[PDB]
Amino acid sequence: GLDKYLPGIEKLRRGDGEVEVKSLAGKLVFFYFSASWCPPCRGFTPQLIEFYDKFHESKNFEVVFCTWDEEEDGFAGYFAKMPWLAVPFAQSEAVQKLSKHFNVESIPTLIGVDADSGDVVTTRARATLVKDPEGEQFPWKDA
Repeated sequence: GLDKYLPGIEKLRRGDGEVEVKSLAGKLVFFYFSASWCPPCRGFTPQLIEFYDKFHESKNFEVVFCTWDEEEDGFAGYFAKMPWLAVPFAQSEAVQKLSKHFNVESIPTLIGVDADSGDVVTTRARATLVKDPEGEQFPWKDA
């Protein structure tokens, strides 16, 4: 399932270390495309952090930060402010290929996929989360 979006990446960053991609078995995985240079990312990121802290365990999901920053030296500080996972800066080419696959043209963007099947669940979670902070309509499935 995730093999198609993150081919050959067995580990993702978490805090100061790494977690195995296999540890996402069974979860809904959101790819969060954002960057330190993105103005609207400033006000959206804290709304996603509040939703994640409330529901990542009870609604069984994970968030994987996919950076659009191009300065390697700002990655650590920007990701350190997030509580979830990240594709490492060195694997930025995988992030750019994923951005094209999902037709991401602006950021912030939040795409949810089922880890086991790889099926796309929602492509509009940035828009739907701000109108549903309590996740009453989660996982905001695409038609």
